[PDB]
Amino acid sequence: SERQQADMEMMKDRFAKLLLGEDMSGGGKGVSSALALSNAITNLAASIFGEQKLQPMPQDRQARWKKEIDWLLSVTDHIVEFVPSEIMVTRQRGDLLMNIPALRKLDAMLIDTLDNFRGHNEFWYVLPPVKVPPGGLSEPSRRMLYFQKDSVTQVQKAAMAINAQVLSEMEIPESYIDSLPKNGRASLGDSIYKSITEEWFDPEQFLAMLDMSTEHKVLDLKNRIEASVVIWKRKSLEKRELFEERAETILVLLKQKFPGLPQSSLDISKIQFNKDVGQAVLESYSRILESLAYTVMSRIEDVLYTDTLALKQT
Amino acid sequence: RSERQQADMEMMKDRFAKLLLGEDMSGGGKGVSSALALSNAITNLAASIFGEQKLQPMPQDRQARWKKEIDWLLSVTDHIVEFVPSIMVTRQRGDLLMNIPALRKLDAMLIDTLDNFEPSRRMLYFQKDSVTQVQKAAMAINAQVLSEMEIPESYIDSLPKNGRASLGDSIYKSITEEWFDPEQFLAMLDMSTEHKVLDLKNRIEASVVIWKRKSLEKRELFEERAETILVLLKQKFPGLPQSSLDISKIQFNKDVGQAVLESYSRILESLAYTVMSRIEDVLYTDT
Repeated sequence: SERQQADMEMMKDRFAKLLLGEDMSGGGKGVSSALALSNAITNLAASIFGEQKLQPMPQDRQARWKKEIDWLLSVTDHIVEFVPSEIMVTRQRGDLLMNIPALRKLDAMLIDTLDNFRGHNEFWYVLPPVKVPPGGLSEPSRRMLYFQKDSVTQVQKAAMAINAQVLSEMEIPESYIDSLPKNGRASLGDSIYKSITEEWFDPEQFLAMLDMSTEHKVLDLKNRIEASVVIWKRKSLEKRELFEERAETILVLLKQKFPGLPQSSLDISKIQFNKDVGQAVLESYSRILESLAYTVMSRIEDVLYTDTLALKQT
Repeated sequence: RSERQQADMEMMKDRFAKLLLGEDMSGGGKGVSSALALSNAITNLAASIFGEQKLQPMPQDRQARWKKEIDWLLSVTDHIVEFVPSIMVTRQRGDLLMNIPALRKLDAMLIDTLDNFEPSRRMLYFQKDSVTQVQKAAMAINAQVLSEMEIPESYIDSLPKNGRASLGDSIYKSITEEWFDPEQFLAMLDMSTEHKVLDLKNRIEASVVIWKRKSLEKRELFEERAETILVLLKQKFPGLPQSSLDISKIQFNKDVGQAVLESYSRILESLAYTVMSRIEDVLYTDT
């Protein structure tokens, strides 16, 4: 009963913070339910997985993750539209009907991968540098890590696609719009603008000419590009349509080249303003799974690389 | 117990999860505040459990649902908290600390009164007394919480030019009289229908807001007289529906604690009133 009351109280605790909009003073100076849920999902990931060293994830930790995510996603079971079939039947909303199970499957793939850290990990830490045995890893460990890396590579890519898709369906706040420069030229700057409006264009060649050396330089570029697209989409026609398309092409290259880039000013604006509870759960859950899969991928990459140095050293 | 513990955890998740949508099941957040959603859910739970209410015990199955679902609707208030000296401590907010326990008590007395169904007459008399205690105690809490809730701008924008315009010339002339007795005031008016009583309350509550937002001595007297009349109406007509200022405050309130307090106290007042009224029928049918 005590362990039982404690369980009920835990659920009550979680749903109260949500219903309060995070405002524990009571008087709803809080956030919307949609933002509360968005925040809760990202908070839970930070609590379960932390900053992520590659480490064992014991079964009890997998259990907290599973149930707490269950609680947070369960609202989506109640998000409904009516569809013809002659009758009108209630059906889960079309943007969640397959997306939610698709996300839960990526989640399970990720956990199943992290579960394989329960064995003998031959690497250790002293970002903390990772080391492997002087001879390098044993072959069974090397093969496990490659498989694990393949698995999280898959999750990262599928969750990034779901994330990008949901953000594309979320409304742009008037607050973002009023902040926009007057011009695509004004948001890009004169040098970048000239390049993107060139008669002949290769987005790979466009980016090689740029200083992309820091995470902050890339995010800056992304922010200017996204602004210019909003500016152009609201505004020659043939030619506006071309620059828009080239911009969207660069935005797609950035996601591939830089999967761990922070969220853009537009992303954050959409999230803060969004009142749609389904999209909030979609956006936050996909982002969380993409981000964890990316971090795990990179960390495994760190170990396999230093293993490559050791086999050359030995 | 394992499967029985699983079933309740699931049922409670469902109700909570549903409330996050603020009654907008399309999921677009088109939706009401969590405070109003919680207010309504308490209202609709009571109507489902009790409906219109003869004088019998509540079925065991309904008692258990009532208990369970009110436990869950109230639980949010456990987390409404403030910093106070005692060292500093974190404590349940002062308007909830004693009031929520007090209301749960009144709830239990109500259910007990119904459980207890010619010194038939003496029993029945006993029952009216303790349900009368409940009606008045719940009403005091309800009235107190409403006095602490913010008046919406929409209500203010709706207001007449002044207190005379709001009351009508005849009622304004009576309330501003040089001597005044509220009992005698009311005795001259046509109080023969619910709308007539309700329209009076609404007109009087509007004058109070008009006067308070604006001789100073005179307006303060008039305001005070208005208030004594509203106290008399509460006691003469315990079954009176909510005023438009009441309804406006509820629709607009974002405070979760006050929402739960107002709604729970309100359903307990009216439940109490109905059981009182239903006992009065048998006692009159007796006479």
